[PDB]
Formats: sequence, structure tokens, C-alpha cells
Amino acid sequence: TLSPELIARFTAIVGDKHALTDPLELEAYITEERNLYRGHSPLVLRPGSTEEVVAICKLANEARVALVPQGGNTGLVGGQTPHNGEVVISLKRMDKIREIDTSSNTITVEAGAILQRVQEKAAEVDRLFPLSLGAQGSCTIGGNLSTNAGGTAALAYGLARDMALGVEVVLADGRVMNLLSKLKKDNTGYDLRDLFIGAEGTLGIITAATLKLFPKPRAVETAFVGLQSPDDALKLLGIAQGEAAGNLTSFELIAETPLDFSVRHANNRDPLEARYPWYVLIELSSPRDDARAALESILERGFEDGIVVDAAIANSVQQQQAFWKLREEISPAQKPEGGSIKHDISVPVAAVPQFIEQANAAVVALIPGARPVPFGHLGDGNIHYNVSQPVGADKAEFLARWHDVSQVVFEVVLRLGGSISAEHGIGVMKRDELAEVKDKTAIELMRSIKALLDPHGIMNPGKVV
Amino acid sequence: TLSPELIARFTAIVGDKHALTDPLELEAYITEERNLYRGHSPLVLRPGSTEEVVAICKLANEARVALVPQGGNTGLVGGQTPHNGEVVISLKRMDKIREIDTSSNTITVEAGAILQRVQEKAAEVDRLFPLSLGAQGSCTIGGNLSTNAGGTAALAYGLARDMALGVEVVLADGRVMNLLSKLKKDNTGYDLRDLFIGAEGTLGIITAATLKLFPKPRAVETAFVGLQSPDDALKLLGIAQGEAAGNLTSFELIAETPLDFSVRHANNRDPLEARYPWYVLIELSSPRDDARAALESILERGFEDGIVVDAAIANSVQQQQAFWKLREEISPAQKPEGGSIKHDISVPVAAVPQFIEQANAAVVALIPGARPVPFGHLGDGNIHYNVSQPVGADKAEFLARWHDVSQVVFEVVLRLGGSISAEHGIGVMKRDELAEVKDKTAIELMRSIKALLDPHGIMNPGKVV
Ligand SMILES: Cc1cc2nc3c(=O)[nH]c(=O)nc-3n(C[C@H](O)[C@H](O)[C@H](O)COP(=O)(O)OP(=O)(O)OC[C@H]3O[C@@H](n4cnc5c(N)ncnc54)[C@H](O)[C@@H]3O)c2cc1C
Ligand SMILES: Cc1cc2nc3c(=O)[nH]c(=O)nc-3n(C[C@H](O)[C@H](O)[C@H](O)COP(=O)(O)OP(=O)(O)OC[C@H]3O[C@@H](n4cnc5c(N)ncnc54)[C@H](O)[C@@H]3O)c2cc1C
Repeated sequence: TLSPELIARFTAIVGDKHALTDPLELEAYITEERNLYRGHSPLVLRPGSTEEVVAICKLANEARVALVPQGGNTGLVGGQTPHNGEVVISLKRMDKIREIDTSSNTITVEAGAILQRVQEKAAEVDRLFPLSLGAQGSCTIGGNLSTNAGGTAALAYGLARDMALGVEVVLADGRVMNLLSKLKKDNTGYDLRDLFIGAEGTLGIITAATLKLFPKPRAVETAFVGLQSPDDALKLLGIAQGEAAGNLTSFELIAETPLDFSVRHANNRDPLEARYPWYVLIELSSPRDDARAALESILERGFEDGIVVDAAIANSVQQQQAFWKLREEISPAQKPEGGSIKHDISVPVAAVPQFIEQANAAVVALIPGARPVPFGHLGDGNIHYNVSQPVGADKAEFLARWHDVSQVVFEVVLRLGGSISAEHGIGVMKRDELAEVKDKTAIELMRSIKALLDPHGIMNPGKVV
Repeated sequence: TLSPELIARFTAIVGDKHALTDPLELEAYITEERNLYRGHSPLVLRPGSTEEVVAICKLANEARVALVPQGGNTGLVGGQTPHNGEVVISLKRMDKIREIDTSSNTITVEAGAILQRVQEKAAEVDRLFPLSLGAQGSCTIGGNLSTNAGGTAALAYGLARDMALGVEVVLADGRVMNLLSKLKKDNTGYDLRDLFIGAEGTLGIITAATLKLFPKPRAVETAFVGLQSPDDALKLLGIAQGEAAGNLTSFELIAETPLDFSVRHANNRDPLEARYPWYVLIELSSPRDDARAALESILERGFEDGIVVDAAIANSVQQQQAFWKLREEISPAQKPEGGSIKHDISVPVAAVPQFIEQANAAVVALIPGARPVPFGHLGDGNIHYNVSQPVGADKAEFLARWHDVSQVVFEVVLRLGGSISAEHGIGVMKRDELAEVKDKTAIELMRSIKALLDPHGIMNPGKVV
């Protein structure tokens, strides 16, 4: 394990109050929210500056001590978990918002800033930080950038990658690469920024970043739509895109089952008079007061084309929140319904109906009575493809089929040109599957860059590659 | 020079009709239209497939023959020019449009596809390819991605980088990295795509790419605005951004002098009743017919705030084209007015007024009577900062001060946090200056990545780093 000498020296760098070794305090860092993996660590460091992160890395690199960068600890692939006596480097104390430029429309923040607080400050100066996500209350900017987080609004605003203008990164050997910048155009050499975004802390530690700010929309309009098939929803998407372009900030495809779960278990209101096999939750966000006219125009063309069967446009803020509460509570609504085998994948937008149809048939053939629970962002091709246990089956016995379900789901994903990890990343969970599916040259380069940036293998080893 | 043996072997790969060695034929590849540099080469190859590009690279790598990738040959920093007997690898024959997916909104094209033809193909299927430059008719996709080209509408659509979904690249050692993808979400390993975008052919040869398609706007409105200062133009931008958001497709800042040249030397109509020291050419694009109301609302806030002095909204297509012709012809209208020291830089949007003010003063201090000709994309901070000679001065004596003007211009850029190369890139011209201004660690990594991807130094050597 880690020697007293090294513990003492790391402790001195950050101050003993910010150097945890007591198992009761370590408990919050060695495990995560979903209880997927349970790791072990002899030390958690909570540095308060890049200077301290540098001191930490130089020592770790010299003593061959493995480090695991961690932000909000909401990652779902064991990327931020110390599985093998590694020292955790939490960035929660580096949470300062350094500068907000409303003319350049930028915001500079430390890695540990909580996504929700950045959104709040953006809002306080009549601006929007559009990266909206599920774990907003506790996930951090450093985490968002390292995993390349993306949300429901991705179709309009892009991913974390699209939000970044600059980053400050400390490497394994202690060097600092400061590429903080407020520039929208800058073609001065290779793009190193994007290499760390999505790196899951395997190439270095992000200590700060400069992000884009956007205009705050003046009008937001929402609607629930009842349709017969995912294919009809895809035609509606075509209409929405052509009629709203950048103002279309949500287009969610929800199957009857997930909606039914949210209604019966999360105390939510069924939005339409009758039940439909498929639903779409559509939202428009505009700088002018013309969002409702666009929505109505989209719904009109959909009625005319016979793809929309019924629709309910929200008439108040309470009713909008009611619509979203239903969507946001699908996840927890699954728990009382039994075992759930979860997968977050993506395919070309055109291939979403094929994916659903193909996955469903394969999954039900594997486990008769299994209940697919699909819902997602049809506009960026990311579907949460979950399967709930057959009514009355044993939970433990059903969850044991996870891997068998993965094989089947991934074969459909791969034949459709999709991705085995759309948002969450690779970390430790999908490390093996990455080597099997990724382009051979691409994978060789990743290993070569890893070896170059972390020759001694102390920067979050055993993850991604 | 290059041996007959090797010339014969390269010739055999592509076929002798696509292997040029006659000096009259080489002339078009060893020099660019703006006579900045004049190189030399013993051979130009025009391969017709990725397989041939692989064959060329393997042979070049074995024999240690340097290669210079080239597309449209419109780059302005000497990147595509062979300065040392290198073999030119033109991609002009690989110009196939492979697939147009209007549901996924993607388009897969070969590296040699002319930008303008891609724009036209997108239009044929009621879609838009928003990347738009001045060399459109000659520049290729491979060129655009390699230089990370951007243009007038960057503030709304982004740069070439923002257009890219996947790329196919051939490395110096012949390996093919196929990252062609239609996926909008894919967190599967490191982002290698963006490493090559902006690499200027120094890290491999891009042979194909998957790009995004956008909705075709239904309405386009344009106005020419007269203001008293760049600072007032910046306040107007804030108003335009808040009121139009993503529908603001052009916000140009034009000083009186360039507008004066365009009117007097390009036969363009002066768009306003009186003359103003500063002008803004603003354009809005919308999927609905609400563009004119947004523009009129923008200009109304401008008049009320006292920042807009006069404004003319184009009332016909002929009038819109008249406005754009004036702006697009500022570049050639400088020629008859004497020597022109040109710089294409960027600073944070908030700093544009400070940059213009500071650069003008320093340039006039350097060369009394020199006439600054500044114009550009205020929304992304990219100013074409050119200086025309003093009236009556000697053209040669003036152009001899290019370097002196650069020292001064860059000092203003660097103190404001800007870039010495906003669009064109580094290539050979700014290779030494990059090493002086870029972050020290960043430059170390670029050299290590270069050494890793091109160990024998055959991939466009002596450029970028
Ligand atoms: C309820 C819930 C909803 C979620 N919804 C979404 C969603 O909608 N979209 C989505 O993309 N994800 C979602 N996630 C997962 C998402 O990846 C994480 O929530 C988030 O991106 C990680 O942020 P974090 O601060 O928790 O990072 P952590 O969990 O601490 O770390 C995640 C990875 O980033 C690395 N890392 C963290 N900080 C740094 C740093 N500063 N420098 C270098 N590496 C670092 C870690 O080493 C690890 O590899 C959700 C998770 C939960 C529990
Ligand atoms: C009149 C005029 C207006 C211009 N306006 C703009 C503008 O508004 N915005 C802007 O950004 N630029 C502008 N440019 C310059 C711009 O960079 C080029 O026009 C364009 O991006 C290069 O395309 P190309 O096909 O001609 O590439 P080339 O000039 O042939 O090559 C440029 C660089 O890319 C590399 N390269 C080319 N093809 C490949 C390949 N497939 N694989 C790997 N490397 C490759 C070359 O080695 C070289 O380093 C302008 C140029 C002119 C003459």
C-alpha cells in the first residue's frame, strides 16, 4: 500500500484538513451513486489550486503513485473510482468562477465548479449556459469536459466539447498547459484542447476552463405529441428541424411503457386523452416571442401528413413543468417495476426506428416477456435503451443476463453504424469492448498518445485504454 | 534530386496520366495566385483513391521522400507549397460526393470535393452546407478541414471543425484511420478527429470526411448600418445577439476607408445618404418569415440607445446582392490604392474596439500617413487588419516595412489575448512566431505528437512545427 512518507508529503502539499485517510471520510469517494463498483484508496486529496495539483503530480510521477482524478463522482463507468490503492485527486475545492465577460460571451471557471451553479451565474447576467444534464446538482465542469457530457438540448447547443473555448491542464510530469482563451477563431497549431475533453482524466488533470455563454431565450413553448411509431416521430423531427432550426431545443421520443411507469409510480399526469404507443416531447426556445407560432406550424404539418394523432401544447408554466416532470422521472419510475438492464447508445438519427425495432425483437427473443423501456433524444440519435424484467420474474436472475443483453444490443448498434457509449464514456466498464469495436489505427494512436502523455502510467491507469 | 527509380514507382501507382513532371504542368502546383512563395518539385501526383494514397505513403516513408498534401492550392501561409524538392500529393481527383443522408443530416465526401459543389449538392436536397469562404470555387473540403477554415457566418454555424462528424486519414506509414461517422453523440475513446483538423497536412492525408447538413433558411434579411465607433458597433452586436441568437448569420464591421475603396474602385453603390466613419453589414437568416421583424427590432433598440445613426434595409434581392458585392470586393479594391500590408488576426469580441484603436495609433506612429483598412467579423472577433500605403509613397519602400508592422500589430494582439492567425494558419510563414507566442507545454506536445505520427519527417515537413 501507500507508505507513511508519501502520505505525509501529499498531506503537506494540500494541508491535513484537505487530506483524508479515515475510512469513514473516504467512503464518499471510493463508491458512487449507482453502487456499480466498490473500490479502495489509502488517500483522498482536495487541492485548492493548480500550483498544488502540479506539486501533487510531480511527486506522484516520481514515486510511481497512481492518481484518480475525480469531480462530482457521478460518472457511471467506474472512471473516477480508485480500484487499486490509488490516490484520489478531488477537485471539489477548486470551484471559483473567475470571470464572466458578457460582451465576449465567455465564462472562466475552475474544474470543480458545479454545473448548476455555473448555469445560475450565467442566468444572473442575462445569459445561458446550455449544458443541462441529469446530475447538475453535483457534477462538475471538469467532469463534464473529461467525459464530454451531453444532454437533452444537445441537438441545439452541442456537447461539452462545443461549449469549450479553452482549458488549463496539469500533466503527469507536472507541466501546465494553459490554453485558456476567449477566442472563437484561433488557428495557431494543433488542437490539443479537444484531446483532453473526453479523455476521462487519463491524459491529465483539468484545473480550469473557459466556456461559451449564450443568449437567454425570451420564449419557451412545449408540447406532448401522440404518434403510432418511431418512424412517424422521425418524420415529425424533419418537420421540426426545417421549421425551427436552432430554436428546436428538445425532441424526445418516449415509448408508452416508460411514460406509463412515470404516471403510475412518480405521481405524474397522463398528458393526452387516450394512450399512444409512442410519444414525442417537443420544446422550442426563441429569443423573440414567436416560438408558439413555430410549434403550432410544426404540429399543423404533422397533422396534415397524418403523423401526429393528438397533441397538447402547454398553456402555463405549471403545465410545462408537469410535462417535464413526467420525462425527468422516468428513470426513478423504473425501480418499483423491477430489475432494469440499462444501456445508453447512439445510432444515426435516420436509423433510430430500425434500432428500436431490431433491439426489441432480439431482446424479447433472448428473454421472453422482457419489457423494453426505450426513450431518448431523437434529434441527436441517443436512445436510453433499457429493458425491465418480465412481470413476476426474479430480479437477481434477470440482472444476471446483463452481459447477454449487451451482446445483443451492441450487435444491433454496430450493424447500424452506432456507438456503444453515447454519453457516459468508457472508463473501466467498456474498456474491453472499446478495443474490439474501435478502428484499429485509431486505437493504436490512443495507446501511443497515452504512453506519451503518461509514460509512468500514474494518470488514472486501467481506464479507456 | 528525386531519382528516376522513385518517379517510376510513384507513377505506376497513380498511372502516368496522373503523374506530372513537365515544368509547364508543375507550374500550377509550385506557386499560389498571390505569388507569396515560389517553390520547386520534381513530381505532382493526383491519386484517385485512398488505396493509392496508402501506396504512395508507404513508398515515401521507406525511401524518405517528403510529401506535400495539396487540395485547391488557395492557402495563404505557404503550407501547400513544396519549398525543397518534395513530391506534391494533389487530392483534386478524389472529388466524389459519396452519400447524402437528409434524415441524419450528414454528407460524406472525398477530400478533393470543391466546397462550392458541396454547397450546391446540399441545396439540391433542400439543405444547407453553411461553410462559406472567398476561395469557395477552388478550395476543397480536405483543405478546409486541414486549415480549419472559417468565414463570415462563423458566429452562427461555426468553423470547419464544427462541421466535421468524422474523417478518414492516411498516415505517413500508410495506416488508414477511418473515423467516418454520422453520429452526433459518441464518447468512445479520445477525439483524434480534431487533431487532424487544423494540422495543415503535417500529421497525415485526409482522404474523406462526413460533414453536417443544416436546414435551408426560408428568409434572409440584410441591412447596412452607419455608426460613429467600433464600440457602438459592439453594443449593437449585443442587441443583435440577444434578439436573433442563432439566426444572426453576419455581423461585419467595415471602416470608412475600405468602403470608400470598394465604391470608387469596384463600381459599388454607396449604401447610405451620408458618409460614416464606421459601418456594420448585418444579415439574419431564419427558417420562418420572421427575419425582417427581428432586424427591425434590432435597429430600433440601436436608434433608441443612440448607437445607430442611419440604417438601410435591403428591400430586394438585387439590393442584398448590391450590399454583399461591396463587402466581398473590398479585397481587390485595395490593389489600385497602392501597397497593402495584410494581417488576419483575432481578439476577444469585447476587445475589438481596443484593438482597432490601439493598432491604428501604433501603425500611424510607425509610418505617418499610413492608411489603416480594417474590416471583419465582429461576432467572432476576426479583423482583417490591413494597412495601405500613404498617398504618394513608394510602393516597394512601403511593402519593405511588412515585418515592422507585424511586430507592432502582434504586440497589440498579444496584450489583448488574441491570435496571430485567426483563419489562414501557420504553415511556413508564421512557424517561427508560433514558437515564440504559443504556450510552452502546448508547443512541446505538438512536436511530440508530430514525431509520433511522422517519425521520418515526410508529412509536409518544415510547416507548423
Ligand atoms: C442521475 C444521473 C444523470 C446523469 N445524466 C447524464 C446526462 O444526461 N448526460 C451525460 O453525459 N452524463 C450524465 N450522467 C453521467 C455524467 O458523465 C456525469 O454525471 C458527469 O459527466 C461527470 O461529472 P463529474 O463531476 O461527476 O465527474 P466524475 O464522476 O468525478 O468523473 C468522471 C470522469 O471524469 C474524470 N474527471 C473528473 N474531473 C476531472 C478533472 N478535473 N480533470 C481530468 N479528469 C477529470 C474522472 O477521472 C472520470 O474519468 C448522469 C449521472 C447521473 C448519476
Ligand atoms: C481569395 C481567397 C479568400 C480566402 N478566404 C478565406 C476565408 O474567408 N477564411 C479562411 O479560413 N480562409 C480563406 N482563404 C484561405 C483558406 O485556408 C483556403 O482558401 C482553404 O482553406 C484551403 O483550401 P485548399 O483546398 O485550397 O487547401 P490548400 O491550399 O491546397 O492546402 C492548404 C493546407 O492544407 C493542407 N491540405 C490540403 N488538402 C489536404 C488533405 N486532404 N489532407 C491533409 N492536408 C491537406 C496543405 O498541405 C496545406 O497545409 C482564402 C484564400 C483566398 C485565395
